[PDB]
Amino acid sequence: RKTYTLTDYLKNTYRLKLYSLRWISDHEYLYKQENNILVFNAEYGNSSVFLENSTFDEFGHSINDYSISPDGQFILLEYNYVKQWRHSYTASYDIYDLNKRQLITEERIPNNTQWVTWSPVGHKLAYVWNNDIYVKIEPNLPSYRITWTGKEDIIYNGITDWVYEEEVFSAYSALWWSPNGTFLAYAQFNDTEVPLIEYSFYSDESLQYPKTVRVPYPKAGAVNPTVKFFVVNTDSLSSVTNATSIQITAPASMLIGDHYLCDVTWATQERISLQWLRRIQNYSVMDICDYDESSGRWNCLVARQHIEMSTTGWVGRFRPSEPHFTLDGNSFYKIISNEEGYRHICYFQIDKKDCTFITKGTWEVIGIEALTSDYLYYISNEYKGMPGGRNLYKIQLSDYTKVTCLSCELNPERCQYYSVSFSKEAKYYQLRCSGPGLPLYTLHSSVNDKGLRVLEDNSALDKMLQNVQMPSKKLDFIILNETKFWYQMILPPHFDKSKKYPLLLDVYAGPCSQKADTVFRLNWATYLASTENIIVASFDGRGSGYQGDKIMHAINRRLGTFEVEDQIEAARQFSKMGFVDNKRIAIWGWSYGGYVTSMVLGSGSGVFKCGIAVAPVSRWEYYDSVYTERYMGLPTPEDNLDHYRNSTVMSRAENFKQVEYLLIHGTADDNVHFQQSAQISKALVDVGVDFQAMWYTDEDHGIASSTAHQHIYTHMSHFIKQCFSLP
Amino acid sequence: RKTYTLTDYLKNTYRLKLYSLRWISDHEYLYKQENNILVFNAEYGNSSVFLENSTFDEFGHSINDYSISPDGQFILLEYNYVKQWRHSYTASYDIYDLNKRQLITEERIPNNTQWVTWSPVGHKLAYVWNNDIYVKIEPNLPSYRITWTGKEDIIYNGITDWVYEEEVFSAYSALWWSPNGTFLAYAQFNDTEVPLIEYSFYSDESLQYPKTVRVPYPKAGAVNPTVKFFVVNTDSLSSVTNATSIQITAPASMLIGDHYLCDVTWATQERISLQWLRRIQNYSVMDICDYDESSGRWNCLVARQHIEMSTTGWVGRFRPSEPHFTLDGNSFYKIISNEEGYRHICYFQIDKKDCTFITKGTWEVIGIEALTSDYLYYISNEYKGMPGGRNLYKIQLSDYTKVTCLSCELNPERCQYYSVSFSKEAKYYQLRCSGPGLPLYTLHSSVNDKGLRVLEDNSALDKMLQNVQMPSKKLDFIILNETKFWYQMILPPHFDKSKKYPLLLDVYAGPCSQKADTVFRLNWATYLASTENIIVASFDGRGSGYQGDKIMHAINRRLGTFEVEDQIEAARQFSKMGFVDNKRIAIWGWSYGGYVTSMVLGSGSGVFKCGIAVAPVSRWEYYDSVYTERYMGLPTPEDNLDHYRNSTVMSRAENFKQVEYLLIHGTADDNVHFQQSAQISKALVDVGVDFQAMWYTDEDHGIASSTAHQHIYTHMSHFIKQCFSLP
Ligand SMILES: *[C@@H]1O[C@H](CO)[C@@H](O[C@@H]2O[C@H](CO)[C@@H](O)[C@H](O)[C@H]2NC(C)=O)[C@H](O)[C@H]1NC(C)=O
Ligand SMILES: *[C@@H]1O[C@H](CO)[C@@H](O[C@@H]2O[C@H](CO)[C@@H](O)[C@H](O)[C@H]2NC(C)=O)[C@H](O)[C@H]1NC(C)=O
Ligand SMILES: Cc1ccc(-c2c(CN)c(CC(C)C)nc(C)c2C(=O)O)cc1
Ligand SMILES: Cc1ccc(-c2c(CN)c(CC(C)C)nc(C)c2C(=O)O)cc1
Ligand SMILES: *[C@@H]1O[C@H](CO)[C@@H](O)[C@H](O)[C@H]1NC(C)=O
Ligand SMILES: *[C@@H]1O[C@H](CO)[C@@H](O)[C@H](O)[C@H]1NC(C)=O
Ligand SMILES: *[C@@H]1O[C@H](CO)[C@@H](O)[C@H](O)[C@H]1NC(C)=O
Ligand SMILES: *[C@@H]1O[C@H](CO)[C@@H](O)[C@H](O)[C@H]1NC(C)=O
Repeated sequence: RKTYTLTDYLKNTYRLKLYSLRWISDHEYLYKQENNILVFNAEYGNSSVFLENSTFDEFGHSINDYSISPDGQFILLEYNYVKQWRHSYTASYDIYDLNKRQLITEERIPNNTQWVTWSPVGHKLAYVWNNDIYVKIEPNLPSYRITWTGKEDIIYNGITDWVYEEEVFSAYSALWWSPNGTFLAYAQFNDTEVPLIEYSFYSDESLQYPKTVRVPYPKAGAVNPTVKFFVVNTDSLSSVTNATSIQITAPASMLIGDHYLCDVTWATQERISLQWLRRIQNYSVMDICDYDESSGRWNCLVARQHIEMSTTGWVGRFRPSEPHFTLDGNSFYKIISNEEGYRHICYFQIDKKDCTFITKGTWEVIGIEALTSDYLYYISNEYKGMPGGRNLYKIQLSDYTKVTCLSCELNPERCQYYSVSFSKEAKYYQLRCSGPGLPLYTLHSSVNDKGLRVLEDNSALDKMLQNVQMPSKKLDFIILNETKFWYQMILPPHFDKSKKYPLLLDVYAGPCSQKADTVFRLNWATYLASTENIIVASFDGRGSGYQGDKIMHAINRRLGTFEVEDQIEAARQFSKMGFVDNKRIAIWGWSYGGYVTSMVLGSGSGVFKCGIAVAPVSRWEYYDSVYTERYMGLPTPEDNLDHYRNSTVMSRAENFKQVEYLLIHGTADDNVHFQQSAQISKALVDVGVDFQAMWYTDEDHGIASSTAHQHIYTHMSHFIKQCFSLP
Repeated sequence: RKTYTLTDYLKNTYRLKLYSLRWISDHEYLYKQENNILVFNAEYGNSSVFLENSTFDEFGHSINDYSISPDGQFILLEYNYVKQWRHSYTASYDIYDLNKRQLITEERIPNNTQWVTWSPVGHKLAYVWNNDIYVKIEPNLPSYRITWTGKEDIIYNGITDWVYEEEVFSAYSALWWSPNGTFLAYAQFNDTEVPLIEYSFYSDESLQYPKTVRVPYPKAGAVNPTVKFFVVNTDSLSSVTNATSIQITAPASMLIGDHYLCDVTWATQERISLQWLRRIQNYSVMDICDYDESSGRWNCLVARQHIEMSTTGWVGRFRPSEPHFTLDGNSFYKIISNEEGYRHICYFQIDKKDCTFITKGTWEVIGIEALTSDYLYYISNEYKGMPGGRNLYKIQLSDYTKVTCLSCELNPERCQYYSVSFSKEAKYYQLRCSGPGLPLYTLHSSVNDKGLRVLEDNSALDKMLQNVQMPSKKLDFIILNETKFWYQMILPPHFDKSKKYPLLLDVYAGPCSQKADTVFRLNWATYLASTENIIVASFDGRGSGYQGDKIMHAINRRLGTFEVEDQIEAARQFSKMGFVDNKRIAIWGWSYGGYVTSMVLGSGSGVFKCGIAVAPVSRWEYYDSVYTERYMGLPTPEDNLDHYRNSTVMSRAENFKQVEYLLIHGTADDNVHFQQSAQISKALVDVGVDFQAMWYTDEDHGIASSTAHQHIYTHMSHFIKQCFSLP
């Protein structure tokens, strides 16, 4: 009879089995068994082996990822993985012919390649190297040289810079092929005047002098990257003339000032859609641009432009959403907030100024997952009115009121969080279920939506978790000015409502965040509840997502206000329930959570004994322009400087005398710079408040190193245990 | 009923009075009584007015410092002080005609000036601005520019670079006037190929992007600054034809490569002495150079050369000793290591190389303080064979056996640590007594060694310390391996040795250090004994100074060995004394003391429960060449690399699992770089040992900001109380 220990969490004793497959046709997907990678047939299942691992063991180098070509002829191996930022990395690449049975040696892909992608059909390659774009019409051929202007830290061709990577595209890649892989669309970013963030990287103890890393990084109000857009034709590449890309200029109302490229989506072989966002991110335009054969140019007609804007806030959850065109390319679906401020699927005609909505209600559509000619498939939180649940729906295109829930009723107790993966023409789908019970992976046919087999139900984990004393998750709401607000609690085993438990408040609370859901987790909180008998709770107040614009846009231009006040009020609500020890309530968070934590601790509320802030923001002038300005506008006297000034944690320094505070930050944090914490510490020293700090040499925003990760949770555990007088 | 508290220490409740005087001649001096400046006399006794704050009230700026021309016709005012390194700073200056107290309005000295000085007689002015040397013959006349090669962070004319400032000269100036003010000697430094240490500077929270500070700084082994030495004739300075500076080169045996200028000392109006130290600091040379009148040149004869070398260690305490010259210039005295390790005064004939010792015995002369044609005055630790005492000895130059202690018998019980300040021809002298009693300042006639008067006796401070329960101070020795090793103890008031006290070991242990002496102090240790009833102890083990080369050279090429061992053995010996709590012994230290504390905590000896390291060295390769190499040699396969690698705190990480460790470091430490501590924390993370940490944003090696100084000492108090379970 024993608990889920810290060493359990940290060491990964109770492992969570996944089921990762890559569709490659309408009928088949690839998946790993004994490392020997196989292929399954969705119809019956004569799942014969595809690529035995007695192939690449004494190939010479460590395999990291691979990529099968669409036509199925060439596996693209990947080694020398060297991570950059959250998405970016560099690596070495070699190709392996299946039909010739061997690996290619001439016209090899350079070391230090920045990104690689196959065409969507066939086997063409496109790769970025040294900031320039290259294309290989055949793997064994010499590449064609698409761009000549790439320059380390200044001109990026076909890859994003820091801020486009982290904030706009969530990808290092910036190449998009057309469907039949004829045209290659790419973006080029210019960082010329984007000031640099500089910081030290101490490296191995063998490095005598520290290295100063320098990254183009626009802090709020700074000069932003500019952006241009190009399309080249890959079927007519010459070796005796430089291939000439065609520029598609942003629409007029974008060129009038600073703007971003926020979406690229091909609709047909000869039609592409670009979405642009103004720097003041409440106005955005979609351009449909058609290819003209008799000139070789692209034409975005004025009348095909669609405008999406917001008077209450910004546009989209984080950016405008992506269109989903019909086969013929004359219409699209995309999620937009309606008149009521709730996000729903709207159906657009290229020619018309106005769309008709095909979903509605006090819930939101999370995403469009597949569009056939008979049915639209989407994910929502409609079921049981739980904004923290996810389910698969299909809309009958011939009568959109006829909607079906595919996943709702499959396993009601076990499963209320779902995501889907469709076959190439959506004839089959894999259903992934992430809680409340053990995760569950299942396969299904689109014909009857009949369940075919269980892929992975984590019975392995179940069978050995039975004799661990597990905490229960409770998920509920409280009320506030006639509005529902949701929370979750990880409750210790044998929870007794007549005992006063100490309480940790797990906060993130950034705009569109959601901490109160039905996902099952084995994390630090599990340890605190299982081992230490600490109620760890999380709460979604104002600014939180997936419940409508009224709640989401409540912190518009006013960060460090309602989302902070609301965490404090949540605590008062939790004391008022009488199973909480008033004398032992704490708060912690990472990233935006670190900022809210810090603001709550400096609030003078008196509700919180102590807290921990990991890589927090300290004032918004220190964070990147694209995120920050979305919610804060510009930091100038003409826009929002006053509130930038009023929302710093530094200005609350004196009130840290009222709490025990632990501040942790990594030194190699490229994202929220160590600066932010340096300024916190300095302000606390200046008003004479005592507190604890911990820096993590060379660690980044996730402090993800194995040893660093273990060290930090061990440090926070000790701090909380001593904060709560735990033995 | 009350004790000396942490606030008493931080807010300076009980101040030590000083009698800081400066001699203007051989009869009179100055003193800051009130804050108005007064002239004083010792001749007939009287003392009149001279200056005040309202002489320079409507001035505007607050005066940081002043300086009278030797003749007393001019006063130089120092304001706009901006500190740089340990001695270097920049400032703005104004000159008054001290006769008329009116400012010299035109041809003013430039802002941002890096050093300024009067000639030894008359009123000549030499200053350095933008790394170039300037001379003002009459304060209202235009300057003459001496050098034209000054370039920031690259060529330094008349001022030191980082390492010459910290380690060689302990000064910013590299300018030296001749006794009558005709010649201005100076040094030029070239840091062209010297690598930069780089680190972030965060500044006020207004600074959106942190600043990167770049300092030329040779770590152990790196390329060093080169040097040149010049003299220029400040009388024949024209106005139409650039000044020509005569170069005195280093002797041959130095130019074989990599050497330093470590002493510059004039002998007459036309004779100057230079001392050069090979980069391997066990071989030094002295060159004596005569000005050739029918040439304008300086000639240094090979016969006149003398050589200071050491077969068992380096030469000097931290540098070759300075020479004091008899009036004719044909004779000089300088302290060197005698035949059997002890440091004593040697008498030199300029022409021949066989010197002869005027003192001997198992004690050391600390410094030669005054020279007349009659006697020679010096300070030493002979009295009662106490390494940690200082007294003033006078030796008869005609008969070396007839020596007299001028300070020994004055106040035996109160006063065992003297320093002296002579008048410009040694007819009068001040005695500073720094302990063991309350400091006492007394003026004497040297002509008959009669005590004239008590200047300051600290009877004010004596008065209030009777209302306070003050700690006692024990100074004694222990015999280890038939050798006397000295220690000091700060013992709680009402100390009773049938109790078991917790004991903090206060450590520095650096080469030639002394933490065991007769000096009275009011510091953190005073509070710990007085209030927290903690014994604070220090111990001078192998490597400490002022007890003979045997003891001091004991760790040559062997940092992190015997000085680490001996601190551990000190604790054992203290616990074996029977009034220490074995379960509660802590260790702490700053800078080199930080390094030792850490090595001791890493040693696995099990004696220490916990410890604090502040700005420690973590491995010797990171620290500056001049200091490190002297003790370690080069970190190369053919010299002493093995020991460099054997003596890092990183390698001892595993052993910190036995102790509570607090590691503190300022992020703007130009001296001991944050790196060193970043490598400590990373090592400890990587083996998985928990520890406390604290950075100080923008503090240097001193962590000397008012607020930070308060913050750190408060933080360290909490750590020690808690480690000791003090309530
Ligand atoms: C990247 O953008 C910069 C502007 O920030 C461009 O640099 C300018 O180039 C024009 C050429 O007409 C010059 O007149 C300017 O002097 C340049 N400005 C600066 C500040 O350098 C540059 O054209 C862009 N680079 C590319 C290849 O698109
Ligand atoms: C400082 O020293 C550097 C060498 O470390 C000197 O630089 C050289 O100067 C010569 C003569 O002008 C050049 O031809 C070399 O190419 C330079 N080498 C390097 C590495 O820069 C410099 O001249 C010195 N300055 C002074 C005033 O002494
Ligand atoms: C101050 C701060 C710092 C980081 C983030 C963040 C962002 C945005 N940079 C994004 C990209 C979004 C597109 C999801 N992801 C994550 C996981 C995080 C996060 O680690 O929380 C948000 C705020
Ligand atoms: C690792 C380290 C760091 C600094 C020092 C130091 C030195 C030498 N740089 C000197 C210059 C000497 C002439 C005394 N002074 C002092 C006060 C200190 C010190 O702060 O203790 C010695 C070792
Ligand atoms: C890449 O690196 C490997 C090993 O360093 C080398 O053999 C290969 O030729 C390189 N390829 C290219 C094209 O740079
Ligand atoms: C393509 O353009 C680059 C840069 O303008 C030029 O140097 C090169 O000659 C061109 N390539 C060929 C082979 O035509
Ligand atoms: C020093 O600088 C200030 C401010 O720029 C200026 O007004 C003053 O005249 C300067 N003084 C000298 C000595 O040049
Ligand atoms: C002195 O020499 C410098 C630098 O070599 C030169 O620029 C200048 O012309 C000379 N100055 C005068 C005042 O003659």
